[PDB]
Amino acid sequence: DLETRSYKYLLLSMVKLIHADPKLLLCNPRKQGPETQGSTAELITGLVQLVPQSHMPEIAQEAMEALLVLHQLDSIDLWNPDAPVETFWEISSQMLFYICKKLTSHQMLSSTEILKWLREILICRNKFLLKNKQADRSSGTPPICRQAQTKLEVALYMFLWNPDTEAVLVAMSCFRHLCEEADIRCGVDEVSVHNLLPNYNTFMEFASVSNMMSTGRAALQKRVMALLRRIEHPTAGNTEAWEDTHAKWEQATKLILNYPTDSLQEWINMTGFLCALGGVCLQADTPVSKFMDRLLSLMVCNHEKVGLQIRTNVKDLVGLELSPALYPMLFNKLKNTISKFFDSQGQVLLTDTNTQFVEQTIAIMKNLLDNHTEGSSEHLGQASIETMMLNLVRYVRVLGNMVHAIQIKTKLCQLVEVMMARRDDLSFCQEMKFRNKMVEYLTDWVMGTSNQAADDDVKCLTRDLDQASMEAVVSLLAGLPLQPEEGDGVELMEAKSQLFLKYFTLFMNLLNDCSEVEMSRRLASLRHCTVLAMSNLLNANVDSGLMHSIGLGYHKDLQTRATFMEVLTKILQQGTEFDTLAETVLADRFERLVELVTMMGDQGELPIAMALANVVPCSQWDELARVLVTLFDSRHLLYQLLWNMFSKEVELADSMQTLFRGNSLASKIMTFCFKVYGATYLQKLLDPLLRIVITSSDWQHVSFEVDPTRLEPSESLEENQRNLLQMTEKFFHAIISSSSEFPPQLRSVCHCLYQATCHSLLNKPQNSIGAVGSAMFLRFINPAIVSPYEAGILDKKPPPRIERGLKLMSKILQSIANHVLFTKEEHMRPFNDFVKSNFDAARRFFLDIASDCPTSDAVNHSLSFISDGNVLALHRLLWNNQEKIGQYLSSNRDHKAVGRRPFDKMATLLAYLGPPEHKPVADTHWSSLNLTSSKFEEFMTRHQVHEKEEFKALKTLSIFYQAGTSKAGNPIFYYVARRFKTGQINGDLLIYHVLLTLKPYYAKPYEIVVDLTHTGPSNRFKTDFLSKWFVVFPGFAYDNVSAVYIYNCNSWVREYTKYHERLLTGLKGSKRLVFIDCPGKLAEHIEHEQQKLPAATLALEEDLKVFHNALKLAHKDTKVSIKVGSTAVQVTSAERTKVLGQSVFLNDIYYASEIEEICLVDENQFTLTIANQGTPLTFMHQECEAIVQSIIHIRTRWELSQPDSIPQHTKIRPKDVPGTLLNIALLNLGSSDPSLRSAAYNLLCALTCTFNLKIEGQLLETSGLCIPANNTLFIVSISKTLAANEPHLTLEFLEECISGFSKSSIELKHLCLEYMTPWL
Amino acid sequence: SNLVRFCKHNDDAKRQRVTAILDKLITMTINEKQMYPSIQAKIWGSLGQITDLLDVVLDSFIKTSATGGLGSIKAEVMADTAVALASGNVKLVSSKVIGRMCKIIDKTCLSPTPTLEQHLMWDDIAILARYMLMLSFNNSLDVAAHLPYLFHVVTFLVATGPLSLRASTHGLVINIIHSLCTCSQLHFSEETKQVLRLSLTEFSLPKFYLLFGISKVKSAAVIAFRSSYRDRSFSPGSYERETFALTSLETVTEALLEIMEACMRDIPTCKWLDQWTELAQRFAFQYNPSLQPRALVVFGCISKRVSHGQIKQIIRILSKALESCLKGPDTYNSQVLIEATVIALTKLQPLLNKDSPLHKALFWVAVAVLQLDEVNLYSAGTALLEQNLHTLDSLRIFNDKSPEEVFMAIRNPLEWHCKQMDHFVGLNFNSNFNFALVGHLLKGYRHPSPAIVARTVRILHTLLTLVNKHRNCDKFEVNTQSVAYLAALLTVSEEVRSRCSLKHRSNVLLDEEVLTDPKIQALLLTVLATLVKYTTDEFDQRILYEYLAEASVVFPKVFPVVHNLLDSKINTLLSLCQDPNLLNPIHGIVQSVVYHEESPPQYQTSYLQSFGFNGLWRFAGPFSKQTQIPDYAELIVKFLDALIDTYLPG
Ligand SMILES: CCCCCCCCCCCCCCCCCC(=O)O[C@@H](COC(=O)CCCCCCCCCCCCCCC)COP(=O)(O)OCCN
Ligand SMILES: [Zn+2]
Repeated sequence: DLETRSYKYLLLSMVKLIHADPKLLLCNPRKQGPETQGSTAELITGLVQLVPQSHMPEIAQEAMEALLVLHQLDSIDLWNPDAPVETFWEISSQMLFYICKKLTSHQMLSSTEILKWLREILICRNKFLLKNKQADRSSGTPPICRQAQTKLEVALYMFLWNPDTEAVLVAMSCFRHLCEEADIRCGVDEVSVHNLLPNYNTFMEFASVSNMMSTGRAALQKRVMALLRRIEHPTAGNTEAWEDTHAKWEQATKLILNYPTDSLQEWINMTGFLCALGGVCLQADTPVSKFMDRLLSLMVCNHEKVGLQIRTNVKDLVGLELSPALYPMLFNKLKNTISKFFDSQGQVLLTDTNTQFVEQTIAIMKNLLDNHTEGSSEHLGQASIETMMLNLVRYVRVLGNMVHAIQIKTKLCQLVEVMMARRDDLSFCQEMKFRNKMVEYLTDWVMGTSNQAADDDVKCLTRDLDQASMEAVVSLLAGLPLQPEEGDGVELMEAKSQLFLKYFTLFMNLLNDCSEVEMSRRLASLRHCTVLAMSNLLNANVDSGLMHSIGLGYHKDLQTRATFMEVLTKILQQGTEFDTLAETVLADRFERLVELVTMMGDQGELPIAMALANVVPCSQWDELARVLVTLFDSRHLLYQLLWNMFSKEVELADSMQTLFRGNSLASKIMTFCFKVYGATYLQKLLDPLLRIVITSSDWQHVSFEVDPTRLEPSESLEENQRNLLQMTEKFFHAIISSSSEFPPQLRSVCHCLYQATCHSLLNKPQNSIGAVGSAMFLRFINPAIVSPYEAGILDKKPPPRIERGLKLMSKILQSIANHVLFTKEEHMRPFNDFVKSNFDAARRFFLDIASDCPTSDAVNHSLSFISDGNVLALHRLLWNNQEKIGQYLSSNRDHKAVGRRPFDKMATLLAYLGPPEHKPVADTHWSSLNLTSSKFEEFMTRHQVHEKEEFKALKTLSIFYQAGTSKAGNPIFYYVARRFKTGQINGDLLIYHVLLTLKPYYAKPYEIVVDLTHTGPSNRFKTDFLSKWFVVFPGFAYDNVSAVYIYNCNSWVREYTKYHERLLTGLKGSKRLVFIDCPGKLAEHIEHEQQKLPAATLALEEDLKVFHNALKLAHKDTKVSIKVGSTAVQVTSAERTKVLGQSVFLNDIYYASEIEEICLVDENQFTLTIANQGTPLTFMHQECEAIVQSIIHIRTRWELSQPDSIPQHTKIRPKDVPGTLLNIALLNLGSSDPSLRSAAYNLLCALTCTFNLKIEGQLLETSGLCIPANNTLFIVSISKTLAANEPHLTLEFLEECISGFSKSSIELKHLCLEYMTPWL
Repeated sequence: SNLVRFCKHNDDAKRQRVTAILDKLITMTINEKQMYPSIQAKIWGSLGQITDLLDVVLDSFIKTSATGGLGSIKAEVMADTAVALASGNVKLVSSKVIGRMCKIIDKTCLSPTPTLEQHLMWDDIAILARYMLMLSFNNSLDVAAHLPYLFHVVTFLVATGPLSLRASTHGLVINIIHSLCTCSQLHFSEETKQVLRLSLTEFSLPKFYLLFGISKVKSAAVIAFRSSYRDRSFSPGSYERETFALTSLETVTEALLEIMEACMRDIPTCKWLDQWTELAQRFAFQYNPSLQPRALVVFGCISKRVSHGQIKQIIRILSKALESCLKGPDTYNSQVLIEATVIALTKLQPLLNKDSPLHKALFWVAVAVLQLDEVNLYSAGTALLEQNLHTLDSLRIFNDKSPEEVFMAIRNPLEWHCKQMDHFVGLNFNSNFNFALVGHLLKGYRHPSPAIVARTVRILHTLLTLVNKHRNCDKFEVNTQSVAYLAALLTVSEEVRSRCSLKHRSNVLLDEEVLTDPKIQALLLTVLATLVKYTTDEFDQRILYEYLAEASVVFPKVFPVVHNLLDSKINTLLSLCQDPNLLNPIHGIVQSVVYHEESPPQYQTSYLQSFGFNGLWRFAGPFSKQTQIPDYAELIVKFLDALIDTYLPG
């Protein structure tokens, strides 16, 4: 009994003796025997095994102090005087390896106490490393040092989720000592600090948060899980801490569930931790995939004991905490689980579990989409959320009616509203076909006056359900053209009008019930929404729904009438066609906007840009970067922006280079600059060299390897070394020579950095060029060389043996910039000789670019392009953040009144322009700056475009088909402009089809002929979709364009080119562009009997009578030759026109069926108005009736050909009814509601300018005018003057005036008499 | 259509008949609501085209409206009827409704009243205002000839009256600008028309809705007009009426002036600006407690020339306002005639002769106002001081002399009056100028408005850059002259804190090599104590206590004159403070006191009263809630009178 107790007392005393003096027991070392361990090692192992005992807490406490005295600098030498810097690391490292594995193994009572001692040991061993490195670097890193460095990290992560607050706070602090050791081992930051410890930058943040006030575990976990979400680079420590704690989590779950609060709180912490850091372990059956399924099988956890709390928390975490790198996997699993609810034949099955699982799937999606977090945007694009949403409504659709199921419907309606605020972030395969269906399904649930029939006030919630539904429908309809499902063939035009009438009546019926005479806030809000819904419906599609809406002019609600005219006013100001109407009206209207943004703040302050930077949320930093760079370049002030933006970042953080490579608003500016302009420069330069190494037989097969371990005996080392050096010279010489070809933009970019560092040096033999040269080369030139295939330079991935040479080439080249010889790199030391000569040469290349004038007074390019597309986004951005940007301006600028300073100017102008218009829909898939030919090909290949059955349709349409060969023998392709509709099909599938056909042959030179016969605005490419063609293709194929032939061009095409000139400037004066002025030329250059132009085009054949020397009377007269074809009329101009610097003759073609109007005003000249062409076409011929006779003959023949011409019309546009609108304006300009009159005056202003009406006074459109009530003589002088000057409107005006007489009241009836008489 | 002859029938009592006929027609319009659109076109539309008959017809409208009242149905309808009448002769009805407005206002002098709403003729103005509102649209008020007279009346109505009449004045302005853009008599170039359209937008921003006093109103038009104006009379309520601030009228009066100048560039030999000036100048120098304050803030904002004779009147209208305040119990009435005098002077100084003595004598008027302890006067007082220094620089008066030399030189002739003022206020300017001009500027930190706190900081910066430049000492050197301005900027300016750092963490404040005078180092400690007695902020107390702990050791002998100021607050901090950062400096103070306390005190607490500065700590206190004249202003009245006599003999 006491004998055992005696030993403990003796053992405790001995340990304290070592604490007092460690040299007493360290004298006369035994030294490590070849077959036995030494004496100092055996002593340490004895003390270590007492720390985690917990059977003898007093001894364990002392053992910590004893081992902490043997680590002081004084006592380190005594371990082994023979070699003090080799035995230490071996002994000390194994101590960490033993102890760390114990903490991870399981929880211990003193777990929070061993950690405080373990921190000190790290501090001590850092000190001994510092001095040893100082004295002699020679410091060794045996496998144990690596095998124990890992396990140290694996034991600092799994402590982050420990429940005790003190443990986690200490653990975060211990990351400093893990980083500070990195600097000692390698002074140079980039080489090792970001290579030995890849996630070095994030670790530094742990320290800052730890130095913060203590708070409950819930508050702390939020910051901890945030930091764990930014671990970008996988590492052995990360990839093993996730799995080690995954096993504990899985088994812990079984105990909680199987058993029929502290236990739960531990479970919650492990889950939150285990998700935020999931992204590292990413990359079929896998540990990560098994985590999700087990997670989803808990959202429906029905457990009487603790079921409620589990579901309440899994919803909270998966929503607000998941790592943005796991969204693409969450959706896929989520969609499949839903898909198995609809059995074959599409009948929903209600099991009361799926009901619970959909009610959760709605809450998870809402939180996930609602939160804007860093990096989320890049990942949302990959997945397609369409198919899941549609299936989701169907299940809720059949759920039935009850107090419970109504609440589910409510939230589902709220989700769709949040899902339409991120529509730009998400990706849609078919937006139109999807957004229409949701409108179809949702309108069903809107039922008014159903709570009175139900006779239960408990179901007042139905008022909320109707209130919620409209809010969703309003967001959906913003910019949505209607499209009917092609269940039957009833003609497209007639189907849409029928569809429009279906919705308009629905809203109108709902509108009458909301009348107050027939809760006031409820009706006030609901009525307000139901009117905004109609406004969005009309704007998108006026042609098919303007007639159905005219009845709103005389509505019974004066408020409703007021709104209708406001929306009606906007339509007139917009242009029915392109009309160069934004080129004039929008260009001038938004001209001032850039001047405000480009406000040259004194001494380069630029308050608008600088202020806009900080205030804008980080999510849109992508959009903000592109807009600023593009805009300032147009103004020739790019240098100014860079100096201001970089200076704050560089001066703020002396580590200038490091931050720029890091993620931030300033950083992203560089990325855009290099990528947008660099791409062309790199590919043009590197490409010729790549052919030589990859394909030339002279190079044949050789290994660019000098690794003795991998060195193959077959090849001589000398041969490889000399060849690799010779190849490097080829690349190096090319880079230095091509100094001129450097784009101006980067030249300016380098200068600003040069001035920044040079100014940075002044305040602080470092060479500014040295840092610049290494920086530019490392981030711009180096990446392309290593992997040209990914950059898109090379179609096919280089063979691995060729790949190795490029990799080694980069290292040699990079060393030249730093003027660093090969240290501990004997592998490449023989090459060190070569770099010596080229050190001076590299300097010259850097200086030339860095020698550009700080102010480019001499270097000038006054391009001053309009940049129409960019401006719209800029105005859109300002409107959203109008308030918040003001607050930033408000804080400063007190020295001078802001009346002449940004905030005053911003508010005035921004209000003046009014709200921005809604964005149009997107035909193409979601795409971002990070796009290249390799990326596009992989994405489409992974998609199953082959069997879509819409890809197949392109084959039938015969668009871009290969046709035989040419005189030179090159294959020919024919692209048909007619066959492509603007939006009816996704625009990416067209590119994939074209790319697929050209892939086999585009390597060799090829000739392409494009047929633009009968081109119209219907078949067109938008600005955004057009840009992809320049980038999607690999790029080397562009050079293989042997020749281009254009046939049957028309004026409309020329007009398009003028508007999109900037993008097509590259093709300006293009040698490859050859224009077929007449049919008799193409057959000569092309192989006759091989050309396969469209049969329909040839069917016209231009084989009818020619009325030579007909003159097109217009603003300018151009001789036009008219051919009256059998089925159409072709107008061929006889005067050459300049298109892209090449002369050509335009040949407009008018199909006979399209000839609605044929008026022969006189034998000298005839009138030919055509559908939606505005002013008719007038020409002069000596015998007009001879021509018109045939045209009437042609049209009359078609009338017989067509099945039913009598059914037509029932379609109108604002230009068609000048009279009708004039009536409602005048009638409502005397109403009794003050607001209504103000709207009427504005409508009159926007109606007297579009149609160039002549009135006596001048009218200006504004808001807020206070008009007098007695407007009984003003509208009796406007009416009189118009009738005198514009009599032709009599028939239109008089008919409508009568129709409003009946609807108006007694008091207004007398007014109609007053201004009606002058017209008779 | 035949009453032309009868209206001037030799006053044979037949003229009395036509007015009965006209009065009968007016009653038909009020009752026959359904036939309204047809009566206006026939009866009034045609009857208003007889020039000779306009004068009598228009007169009858005013009488009918008068009886009903401001919101009565009868008066409301005649306003609409006037629109049709004016279509025939815009040039005659417009120039006759305006002529009555300008004459009613000019008769308010006979029986002055504290406010317009309390004047007897208030109703006559109110109804006449609605006529101008309706006639504003579509240029039925001839702007091309009456623009001067319309702005003149706009300024006297902004933000006065019931919420209906306040929304009307906003509508009136929005229509006058609109008529300018769409008038054919004037030929505005395409450059000018851009200016007008931007101004048209500004007045509809929520910034100006506050200035006119109709904030919390979504739209002005809706309130201005009432739909059921024929059936029932207006029903005003919520008699609570916001206040009006003479600084707001500056923004309005300067926004309008911008529009007028733009037009004057095109119209050759225009007379608008000279007609507007005369109207303002007539009310400026005439006693009317209801219009004089508003007519002075407008005279200064627009005038282009000022003479000695005019300046004497402005400074002697300030003399009488002070006298009235103390004599009678009506204070707020006459506390706005002073705040308006200072704002006027703030605008007219840079137009002076450039060599008059008054360019320098307006530095003691600014000082004499800060001594009255009122938030509104104090805010207006600094605005004069800030610009007075700015003006003198452009005239290069500080080239070879120091502020003390300049301002103290023009104070010698009337020193006898000044000396007594310094005795009571508890500050002296002869003993130490650079510290007396800083007690007055230490109260600014206690102002509620965060926009005046910035102004005082800027004022200190400019004074600092002027004393050093006289010595050519880098603008931040520490000397006897430039030490008061560094203690004041210590807690707000980073450059002063960094460039002058505490030794016991360039040069360090509290240097004993240069600060070797007991008097110049006794003041420097009360300034630091003063800033902490009233300040309440962790960052401010931290920095100021660290500089006091070091003061205990560097200046052991003079430190005990700062006990009573620190006595009360320190005692509480020791008991309850729980801040390691803020508790360290306090302990260092306690230890130093006991160590130094071993000999008779060289200087008692009353050492400052010996040479004048006994009231420095009181003058930096918070603004009194019980707003009252300090009652020693009886000397400021005598001081000002001597100033006029000495430099403006006549
Ligand atoms: C890059 C092409 C841009 C224009 C594309 C227009 C859209 C139709 C193109 C034809 C459809 C079939 C696929 C064609 C793929 C190959 C295009 C090609 O050869 O591109 C090169 C040559 O381009 C051409 O020859 C295109 C000539 C097209 C016809 C002339 C333009 C006006 C008429 C067509 C307008 C668009 C269609 C009708 C709607 C307005 C570009 O040379 P680069 O040096 O600029 O390369 C980029 C390096 N950074
Ligand atoms: Zn797709």
